[PDB]
Amino acid sequence: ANLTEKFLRIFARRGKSIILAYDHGIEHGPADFMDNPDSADPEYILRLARDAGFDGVVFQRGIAEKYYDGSVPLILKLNGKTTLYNGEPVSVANCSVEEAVSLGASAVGYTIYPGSGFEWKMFEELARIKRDAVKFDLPLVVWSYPRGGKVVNETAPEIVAYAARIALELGADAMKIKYTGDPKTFSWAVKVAGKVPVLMSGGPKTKTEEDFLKQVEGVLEAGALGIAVGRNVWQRRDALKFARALAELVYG
Amino acid sequence: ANLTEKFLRIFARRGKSIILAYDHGIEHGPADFMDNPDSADPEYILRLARDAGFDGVVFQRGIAEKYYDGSVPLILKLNGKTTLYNGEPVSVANCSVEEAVSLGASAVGYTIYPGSGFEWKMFEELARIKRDAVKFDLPLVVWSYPRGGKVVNETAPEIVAYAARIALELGADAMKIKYTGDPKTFSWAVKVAGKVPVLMSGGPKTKTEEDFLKQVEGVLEAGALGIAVGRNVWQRRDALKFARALAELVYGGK
Amino acid sequence: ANLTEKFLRIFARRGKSIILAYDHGIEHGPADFMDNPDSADPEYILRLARDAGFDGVVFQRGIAEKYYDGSVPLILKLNGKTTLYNGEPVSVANCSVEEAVSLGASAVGYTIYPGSGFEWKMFEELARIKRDAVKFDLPLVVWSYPRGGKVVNETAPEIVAYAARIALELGADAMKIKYTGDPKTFSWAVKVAGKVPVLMSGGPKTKTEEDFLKQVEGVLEAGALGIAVGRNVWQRRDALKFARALAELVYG
Amino acid sequence: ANLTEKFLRIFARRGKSIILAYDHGIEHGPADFMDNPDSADPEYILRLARDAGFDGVVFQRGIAEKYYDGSVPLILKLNGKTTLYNGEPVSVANCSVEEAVSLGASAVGYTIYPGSGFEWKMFEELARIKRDAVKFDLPLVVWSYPRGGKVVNETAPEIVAYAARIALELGADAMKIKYTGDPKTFSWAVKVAGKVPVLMSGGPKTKTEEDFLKQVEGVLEAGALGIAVGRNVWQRRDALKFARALAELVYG
Amino acid sequence: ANLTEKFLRIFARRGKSIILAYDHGIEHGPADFMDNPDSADPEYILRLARDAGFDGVVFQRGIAEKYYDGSVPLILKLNGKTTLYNGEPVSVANCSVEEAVSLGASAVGYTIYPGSGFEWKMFEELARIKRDAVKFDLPLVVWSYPRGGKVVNETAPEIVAYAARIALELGADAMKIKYTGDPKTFSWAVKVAGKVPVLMSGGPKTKTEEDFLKQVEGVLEAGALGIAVGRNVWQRRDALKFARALAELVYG
Repeated sequence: ANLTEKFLRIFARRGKSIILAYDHGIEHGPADFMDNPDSADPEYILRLARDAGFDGVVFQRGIAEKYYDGSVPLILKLNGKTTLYNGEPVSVANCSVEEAVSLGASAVGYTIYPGSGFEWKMFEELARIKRDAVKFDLPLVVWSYPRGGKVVNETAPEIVAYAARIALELGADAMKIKYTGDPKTFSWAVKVAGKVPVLMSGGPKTKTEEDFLKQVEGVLEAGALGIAVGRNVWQRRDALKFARALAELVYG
Repeated sequence: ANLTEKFLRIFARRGKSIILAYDHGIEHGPADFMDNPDSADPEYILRLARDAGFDGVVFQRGIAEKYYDGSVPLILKLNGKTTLYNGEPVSVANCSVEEAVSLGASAVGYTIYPGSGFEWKMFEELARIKRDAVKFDLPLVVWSYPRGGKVVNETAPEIVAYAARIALELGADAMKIKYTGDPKTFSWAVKVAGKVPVLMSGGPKTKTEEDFLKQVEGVLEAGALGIAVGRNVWQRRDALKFARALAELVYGGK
Repeated sequence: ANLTEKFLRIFARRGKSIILAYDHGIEHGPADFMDNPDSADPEYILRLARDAGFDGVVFQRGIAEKYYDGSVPLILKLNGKTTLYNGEPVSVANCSVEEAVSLGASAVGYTIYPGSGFEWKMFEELARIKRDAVKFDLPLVVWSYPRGGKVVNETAPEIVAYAARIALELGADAMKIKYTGDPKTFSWAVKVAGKVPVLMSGGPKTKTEEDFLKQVEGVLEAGALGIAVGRNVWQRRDALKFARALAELVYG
Repeated sequence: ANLTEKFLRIFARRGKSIILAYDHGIEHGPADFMDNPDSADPEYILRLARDAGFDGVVFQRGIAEKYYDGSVPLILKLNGKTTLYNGEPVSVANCSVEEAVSLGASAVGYTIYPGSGFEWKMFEELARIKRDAVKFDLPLVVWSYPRGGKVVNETAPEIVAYAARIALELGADAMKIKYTGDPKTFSWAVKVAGKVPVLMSGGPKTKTEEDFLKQVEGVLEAGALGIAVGRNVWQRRDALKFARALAELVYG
Repeated sequence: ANLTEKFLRIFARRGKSIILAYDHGIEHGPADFMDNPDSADPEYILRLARDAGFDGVVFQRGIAEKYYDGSVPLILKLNGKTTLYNGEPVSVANCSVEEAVSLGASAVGYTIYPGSGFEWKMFEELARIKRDAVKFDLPLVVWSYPRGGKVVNETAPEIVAYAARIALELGADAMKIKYTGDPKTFSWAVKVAGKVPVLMSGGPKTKTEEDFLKQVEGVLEAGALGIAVGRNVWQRRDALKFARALAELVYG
């Protein structure tokens, strides 16, 4: 019945949460995998998530189908788009909740781009996916990324706050949003999200491992549930060491 | 069978009606919530509606799902769009009548933008929602907001009158429209709406509490069923006192 | 089985037909109602149609649902658009044949705009509606109004003729088209309609009552089944009187 | 099972075929009916087809529904557009295979415009119609008319050849294409069509009847199954004479 | 259950694979068939595939339906577009997995154009097709061709790599991508494809047969499963002899 609660049981048993994000292959393509070549291998990602004690991984259906082994809770990211694309931002489902269920997913993921000239297309589709999520008792995790239209600065405190509120209004049981850069403004985003837990979208690799930790601590001060981190772990050679330190910070 | 009657029974037992609108989170975003921070909390809105003696609240499905507790009749607002959006005005359903039913809604809401380059998209979708509203015996409340195309002044008396008529034509069992600024032109809108009750869309916060009371006054003079108010209540620090003021005005009782 | 015959039996028992059109509330808005304020009231329209001895009324579903009382045969106009709209002409269904049936309609109506950039959109939807009309045994009345694309003069004899032929080709059991201004060219439109009866679209209120009556005689001379009249009746203060004059002319 | 064979059995019992095309009322409008006024009457067209010994007629659903009497095999042309239209060429179905079946059709017809900015819309819809044609055991006749995009000269030999091949690729059981003007290049179009029989699209009424009869002779020797002729028969005052001379030539 | 394995069993019994591609009739049209006229005949293609000992053929549904005889495993290419088309690249299904099954296909094929302004349209459709492929136990082969948007050089190593990764992400069980021109960059594409086998898209006729075989060599060094070759076999007057050479090289 309560899907936020189901999400928390599964992805935040310790009261905070670290998700290893891995939809990069479609969203950005494989170029970033070159810094740490093993990252192109989804098997490595599963081992990495498990060895670091993380709460979950995010796979596109193709990766889930060919590689998922049940060893770490899965969020199946249902839509995806490429950076090669030049239109108004849009990302459509390449899979379904029902198929995610049969692949052993514990939750489903969907990106919206509020403000886009295609914002309606994603809301329309989200309606079906939200309905399916409830039907299959799978928490819906919304990546809420305002982009297009009037959006100029994506990390502006008013834009991140709008992102968080939109996700709540649309039925998200958990959400993933960009960091504002400082914990005071980010906590307003966290507040307007209400009962719905907020994960920080990790983003591009930071100059040092130190800068990222400082961000993560900011996020926690603000009251977020934790982080959904991709590049900033698996793009690094010392992925597991750095992952473990992310664990110590977030969990203890 | 008669859904306007069902709406009136539920949302206007006293013969007039106040609805506490709260779809703002999606439509405008959370910035407005800063003036009175508790307004960001839907639990506060439910208490506020109940404590003021209001007839209902309007929630988007997400808020309804996570917060609705059955303590005040609910209109589930089915579609929503953002102000970040720049195209021809369009607002698509993010939920369904069937789901609204299971969330305890007593009515459903839907916005149309007559005149928009996308007007057909909303009419197309309203056809399905209207059919579902009848099927689930849930009154359909239409927010009728002419915008785009030839519309320049939204509160023009001819535009508000068109808005009211369009809602009636398309099957609204109750409607919500912008005020013209004066009761004589607004009553023409109310007249062309015929059997379908008209609620005034509250709008942006007025310089003073009494500016808004004067508007409501005129709205009642015109023969409207009442008001769907959002900001002008919950953006104020003294939301209950002022809500209670509106309640004295609208339910009168002389 | 034969829907044109069903239409004639219901809407033309006297061998000719007058329909009181009342979809104007959506199409043009309520400004026209100001000349004769009672016309804003659909109850007045029903009384007017009945007292004049007319054959039917045309309502949008909202008006049918709230006001229709079975006292005059109903054509439920399925689609509608506004004059506030600025794009390529398009009008989509806001209701269905199945619902019209349950509201006591005796026929359904649908506008197409041949030549529009959106002509395909209406043809696509007409396919579904025509199929439904046959299924529910409800005659389909097609308002055939070439507009957009290459159309410059809507009352041009070649354009009205095309309009009439398109309606026949697409499955209309009865049609409504604009008058050419003279009975010679209008009778070519009537001729290309073949077995499908043609009603004249009444149009904007004429300078004098006699101007209109003379158009109606032209229409009848050309072999049309009659008129679908709106404003030219209900926009006048003497609606019933003038309606009764129209009845004497058309029914004989 | 084999629909090309069923087509040949019904529309080419003599081993060649003449189809009397009559979708012109929607495609071009009724202006061409003026040269020979009876041609506006579908009843005349059925008599004409039968009296000339032709194999079939092509009707839009409206004309089929109101006029078809089972006296000559029918190809129900499913889609139609107008010349008033100005956008990228598109023609959508205004009817269905299932309804065609119930109207006594022996085959169904569908136009595609390869190259059009809307080419995808027609291929999408063709998929459904092809599936339906197989399901109802009704041969699919594809009018293949490259238009829009890069197409400048429609009767260019490479364009007509492309048109033929596309029809074969998409599932046509018989096809209708424009003549190149000479039997050498037209027989390459016929060759790339493979097992799928090719009918020449008749086109605008030729200056002189011999001008048409020659096209016919070149089409036949190029190895086409025959002709789908409209205006070049029914626009003529000597309609039945020419049709009977067209027959003697096609059937040998 | 495992569709990649089913694909390998059927199309790569020898551990490597040669597919004879023949969707060109729609994609490019019949002009290329002129160099070796027998190539226009699908019967010749089947004979050619079989006599060369190849693993399969790719047909569009129309060709499969009229010509497929079960003599060589079939991949039914579900979507197709023309070169006459000028818009943002898009190719929609003209057929279905269910129909492919009944035509004796052993796999289904679908093209995506990542980067296109219409990329979402194909991802949307791929979702349905992928689901159908799993349901009917037919391996999905994805032609992954970045085009439109930001794509300028299609054979750029980063673009081909992205192509490969997207195919994996979306659920491809085997994929077909363009060669980079050198085996070092092509093997990065092969690596990011992970468990999903990669076939080289053959492409346009090479200046010399030698140039083609050295590209094939490259492809094999890079660790690809083999080649999907069309024009480079069947456009050659000595098709069979050269095909029998391609065999020798690929299978050892």
